[PDB]
Amino acid sequence: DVGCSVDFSKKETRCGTGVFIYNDVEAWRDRYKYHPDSPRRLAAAVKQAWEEGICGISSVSRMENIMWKSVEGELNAILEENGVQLTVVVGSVKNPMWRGPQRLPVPVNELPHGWKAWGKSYFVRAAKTNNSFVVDGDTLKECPLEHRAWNSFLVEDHGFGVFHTSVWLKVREDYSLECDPAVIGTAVKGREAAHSDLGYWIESEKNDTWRLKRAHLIEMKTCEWPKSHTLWTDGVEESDLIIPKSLAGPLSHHNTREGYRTQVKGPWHSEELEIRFEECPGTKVYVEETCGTRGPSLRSTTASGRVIEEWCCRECTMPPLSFRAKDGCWYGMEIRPRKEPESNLVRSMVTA
Amino acid sequence: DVGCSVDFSKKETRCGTGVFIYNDVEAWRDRYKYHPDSPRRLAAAVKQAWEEGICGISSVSRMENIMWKSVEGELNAILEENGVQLTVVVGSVKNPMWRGPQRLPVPVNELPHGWKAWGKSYFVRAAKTNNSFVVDGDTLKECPLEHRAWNSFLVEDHGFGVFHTSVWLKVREDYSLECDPAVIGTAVKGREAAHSDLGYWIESEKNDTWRLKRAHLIEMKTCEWPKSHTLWTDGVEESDLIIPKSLAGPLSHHNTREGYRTQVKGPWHSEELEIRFEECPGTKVYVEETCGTRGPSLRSTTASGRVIEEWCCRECTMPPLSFRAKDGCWYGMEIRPRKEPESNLVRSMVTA
Amino acid sequence: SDIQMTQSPFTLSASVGDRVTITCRASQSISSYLNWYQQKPGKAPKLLIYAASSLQSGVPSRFSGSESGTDFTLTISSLQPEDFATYYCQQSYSTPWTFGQGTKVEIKRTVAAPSVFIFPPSDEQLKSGTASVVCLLNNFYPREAKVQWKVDNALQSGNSQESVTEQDSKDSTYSLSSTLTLSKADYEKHKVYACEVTHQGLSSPVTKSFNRGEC
Amino acid sequence: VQLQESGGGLVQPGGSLRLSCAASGRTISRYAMSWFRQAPGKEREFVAVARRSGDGAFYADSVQGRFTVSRDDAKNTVYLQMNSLKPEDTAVYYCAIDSDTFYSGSYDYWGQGTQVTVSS
Amino acid sequence: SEVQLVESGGGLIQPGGSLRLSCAASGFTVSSNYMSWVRQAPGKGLEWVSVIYSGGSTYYADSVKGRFTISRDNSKNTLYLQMSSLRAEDTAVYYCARLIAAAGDYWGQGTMVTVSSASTKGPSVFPLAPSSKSTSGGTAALGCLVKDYFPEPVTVSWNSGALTSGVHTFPAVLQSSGLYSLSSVVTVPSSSLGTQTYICNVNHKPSNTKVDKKVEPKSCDKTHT
Amino acid sequence: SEVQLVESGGGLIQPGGSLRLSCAASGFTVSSNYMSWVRQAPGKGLEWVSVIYSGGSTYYADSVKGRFTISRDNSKNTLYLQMSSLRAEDTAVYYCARLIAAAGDYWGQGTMVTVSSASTKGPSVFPLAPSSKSTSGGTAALGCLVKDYFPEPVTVSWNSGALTSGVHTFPAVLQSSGLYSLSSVVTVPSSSLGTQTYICNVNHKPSNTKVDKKVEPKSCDKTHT
Ligand SMILES: *[C@@H]1O[C@H](CO)[C@@H](O)[C@H](O)[C@H]1NC(C)=O
Repeated sequence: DVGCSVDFSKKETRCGTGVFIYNDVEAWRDRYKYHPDSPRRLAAAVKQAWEEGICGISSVSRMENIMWKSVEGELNAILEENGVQLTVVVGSVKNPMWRGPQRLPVPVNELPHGWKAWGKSYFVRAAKTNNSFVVDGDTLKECPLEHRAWNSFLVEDHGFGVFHTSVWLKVREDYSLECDPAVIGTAVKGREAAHSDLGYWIESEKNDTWRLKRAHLIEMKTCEWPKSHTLWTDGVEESDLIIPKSLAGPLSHHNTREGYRTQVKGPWHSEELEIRFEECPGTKVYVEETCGTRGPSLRSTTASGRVIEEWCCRECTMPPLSFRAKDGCWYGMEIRPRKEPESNLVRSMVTA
Repeated sequence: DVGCSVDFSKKETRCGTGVFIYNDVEAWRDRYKYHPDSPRRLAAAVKQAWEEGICGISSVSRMENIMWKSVEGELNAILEENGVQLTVVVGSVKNPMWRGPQRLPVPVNELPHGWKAWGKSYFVRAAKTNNSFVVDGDTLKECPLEHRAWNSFLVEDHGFGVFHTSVWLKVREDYSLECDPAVIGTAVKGREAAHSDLGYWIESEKNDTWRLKRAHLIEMKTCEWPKSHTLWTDGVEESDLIIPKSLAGPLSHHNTREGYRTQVKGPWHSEELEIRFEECPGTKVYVEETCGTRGPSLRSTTASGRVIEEWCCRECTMPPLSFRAKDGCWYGMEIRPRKEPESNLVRSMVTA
Repeated sequence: SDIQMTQSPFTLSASVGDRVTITCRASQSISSYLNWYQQKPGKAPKLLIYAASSLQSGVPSRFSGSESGTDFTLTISSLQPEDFATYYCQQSYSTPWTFGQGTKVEIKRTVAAPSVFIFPPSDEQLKSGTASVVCLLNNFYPREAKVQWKVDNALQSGNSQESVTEQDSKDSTYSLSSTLTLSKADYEKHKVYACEVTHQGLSSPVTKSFNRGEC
Repeated sequence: VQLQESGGGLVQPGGSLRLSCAASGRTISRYAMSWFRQAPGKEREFVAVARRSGDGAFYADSVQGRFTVSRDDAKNTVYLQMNSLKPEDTAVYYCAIDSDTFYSGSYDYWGQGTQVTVSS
Repeated sequence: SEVQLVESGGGLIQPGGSLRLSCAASGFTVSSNYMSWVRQAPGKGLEWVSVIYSGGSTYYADSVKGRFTISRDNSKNTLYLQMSSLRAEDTAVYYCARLIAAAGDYWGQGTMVTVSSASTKGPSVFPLAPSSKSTSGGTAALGCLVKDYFPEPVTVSWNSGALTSGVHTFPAVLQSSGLYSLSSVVTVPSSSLGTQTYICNVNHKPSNTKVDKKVEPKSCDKTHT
Repeated sequence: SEVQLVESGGGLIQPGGSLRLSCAASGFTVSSNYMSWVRQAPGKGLEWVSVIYSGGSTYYADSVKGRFTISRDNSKNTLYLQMSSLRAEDTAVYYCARLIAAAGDYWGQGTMVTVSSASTKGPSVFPLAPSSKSTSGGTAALGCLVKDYFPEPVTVSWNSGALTSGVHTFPAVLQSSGLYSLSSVVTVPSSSLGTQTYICNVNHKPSNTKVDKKVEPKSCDKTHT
């Protein structure tokens, strides 16, 4: 109900009751401890699904990877009691992440023998069985990508009295594609607004008209952004959207900036990504008529340590459209090197 | 941005960065000081309006009238010092409200005098004359409705909310019909969502594909609801919105209900009104086929003071729509008496 | 536009027990969101392969499909007499969702020259002040018929209208009819009404038995 | 530009022969080709047509199941593989080059022809 | 019960009007799945009109965006569609396609929608006889031509359907004037030209109009000129 | 600079095409004030197309539902509108209007948009004859007629402009065939019928066609009957 609400801008104390939006991306690791609903049923579901030819599962966000790594071998211990000749493995995430054509079913009955829910199962770690099951990772050679499910878990409830929130997740009963909304949120106040998610932070300001100010990214999802949690959903050109529609971008007039278009060849291969409208460290940008056309993004720093001190583009509004990542600094697609061929420059990975 | 919170029913608590809202409807108009620009400059404003032929001013909300009532006599003191025969008279507001076809001008010069208006050592006094610059009220005789300006101010700062409470207001420089977004707010989270302002509060629930849950109203504002501070602004029909666009109703699929249409002929004469989906005491509603038509809203209590029991309607869905205010209980337009279609009941006049 | 869906070739011929392959290509990598639709004339379409790799329960598993980067294929191990229908390529990745141009499978049978006829207008039509000279072709194969008119060097340019029939159950050939209309005033301005025909199986025009003003 | 046929000869019934044709001043890789024969005292008649590489080819009823056609764009030559000859085949044979599209059904140049005979 | 799908609401409307379309269903629930409309133009392939999510979202194709409206009544498990500003080019057959790209699809019988300002007419029947330098065949090249009739259908039979061998009819084509045309042939060896009776029967069900025409090996007439 | 509005970009296009039109501004800033497009049908009342708020909200009329789109530029103070899926009935005169009911309005000159499914050709001229049972008036009723010409403009003159008294030129009328037609008439006492020469000049600049047709009081010829 009540909140501290210390306004840094004018040092104001302010109290009442209403709705609260929190920035939780910066500290994702320690806020969660997931678990299925009665793993006795999850084991049966995974066993039944494998019989239909499904090979593995591709994660949708780092949260699911953390959950799978946490449960890890515990599944084999329970499976052993029923004599299941199957083994499950857990991999690792990579940027970006693709979809999964298939989906998981829901069992009609649970295991016939075995009444274990939770407990002593921490004291077992077995070896391979006659069959193998894989999840994420560098396992492109085991089974093709077209044999795995994707985005099949719902969020029944969020938040609990442990601080390792015992969020209950289970398989969806229906067929759907949109990103899970139970954790999404957004709000607007005065001359500021932001759309929030577990791994997304987008800020908008009103200087002149609604536009982009800053954004923080930890992962690239590929699920449709729910429209019913968006601001100003009127018709807008898909080109102008800075965040591509494919990368779970919001469908809002806020999500745009005049003079720039969709960025489908951005450095999505980077582990961590932040979008800021400031030039790369020590570099500079200009708007020029005779510059090159749209093309793959170029890193401002060469693999040999050489930096590029010239850039240009025609329709851009000066000076930056910059990306920030652990590996260095990049630029938007519209920007091109002024007097350097792309052959002698570190071309950004083209995942478009 | 930095604050704390405690969940309504859950035990979750924290103090982290984010964006927060609280209701400001039932606080009943906290005692703010309201610096309408420098009163020295504002004195030159009304001079041109009266000189050009503006006689009266209508109100847009129950906040401008309070500012006028706060400043009052000091305005007459300025003209008394400068020697101009004019004054102001203030009434009370009645609902519904009506818009005006005029707007105030912007002076380019300051009144030549030693400003003794604001910060002076008390001693503010004046007398009454016949040159009445009536604001608000039923005094149409001195100034007809079509000669009154409306919504000719603009917010500049909402700070000092702790101790000084001096929201800065200044006359706008350009013509427009939209409201002032500087105080408007709206947010959504998970299974709940609500739109709020200084005089409205609407709650929408995620029970099944969104539907109106409950709302609170204190003044029947008729300003133009902004589109840049609302969710899901496309894919709706104006015939379904519970609050018609003329009444500043938000344009959103959230702002609707299944089995009901607009309520342009509702009981908009009360002072404070709350929308609740529940049968009024004693009374009940039956969904039948042989009911009447979409007539003007009818009061739930006869003029003699006794309640009317039986009603009917076709497109309704339990619970029925209802309006509740101090005067009593009112039902929806689609809901008419069942057995007797007689008009021997208190009825609301045509509104549009 | 976002996604374009292309099918090639347009049509192919085979016989009973032969192996036939159909290909479908996209403009960019869109994963394996793709399905094929089979359509029988006079009946509602149907879905046979879903997710580009799996077949629904039903007719025995003589259908196959695969993917390699950006190309797709559908193959029949052995054709059966009930497999002659139309097939479609469709994708459901990003809006707007498109469809393929389709492909047809038909029984294979051996070239035949057309029969070139011209049936006239009559008095019942000549009274109205407008006449139509119709060039008729019949029992020809393959589908390569062309029609032209060279009345006293006056080459026509996109004025006539044409139509085509079905392969017929038994004869297994095609027929064609070309029509052009003009007023009576221009009907008698010329005395030669010959429709020129070019077919891949022939080399030159032909001569027949009917004419205007010389019956 | 010119077209020249070759491969004529004599053989007993049931024999097999190979013919060829070529031209100059044009590239055959961009065009299809057709084959025709002229029966004794008869006008030119259809034999076979071959289309662009991988598009397919068509054979006449009189030759279906007997002969075959292939292209050699590298040297600008087209072969016709001929088997199981019976004396009825005795006729002159020609090679032709197709226009831009199969929709044309017309040719710009014609070959000189060659003689093929068979008897028991 | 088992799944059943039935469209309705089709008919003949004037240009510029509006109409509603519905697609009822039984068994499964329309609220929790994805539904879309598919139309097939005359003699062309399929085409996708619109899609509605189970969550209430909708998206429209370029050809129809800003003209249609779709909603579903979940109380009785029914789906409704609305269209405005109709035109001739929109004539086609529409299906409420259960376009589920993973599990499967159930399709209904469809419904026919027509837009045209034309307005029931009888056919006309004419005989023919060629000879000189423009038409050939070497056999009995006789037939009855049916023209200027509207709307469909029309049944054509020869000698009350007493013969079938060597009898076939050309498919019809709609002239720009708004009327149909076709042809029929009863070709036979020339030996049976003057020793048999030929009659072509034309039936126009919409107006109960029936016409007959006797075909003979008629020759040219040397009328005074 | 002064306050003016200028239009540009009008022309001709076949049905189904698209075009871009601009509304430049001078002096004031288009961003601050409101804007709206207004079109005038030929010989009909004005119509309202769409409006754009200074805050960035737009509304479109039912006629252009889902076919138009308007955008504004801040760098050079210019306004743009896009049209898609044109049709013949859309032909009209377009111009942006400052529909502000507070201080006044500035309206641009405007430009025409034409939609035609057929096309350049010269006119024709023929003489006229009075008598029998349909026509009367008892005075010189001899003049020139022009028909089947396209496109505009054209002009009609008599005696190379030497004759001005009693000159009439009826407005051009568009037939269903997409061709223009007009008429020019003049009257004089019947006494001076055969004592003077009448000549009408017809000019069609788009086809560079000049046609002259001498007119005389022709009497009915007694040719063979
Ligand atoms: C706000 O927008 C104006 C108008 O484009 C621009 O000049 C200015 O730099 C922006 N920022 C601030 C802080 O005013």
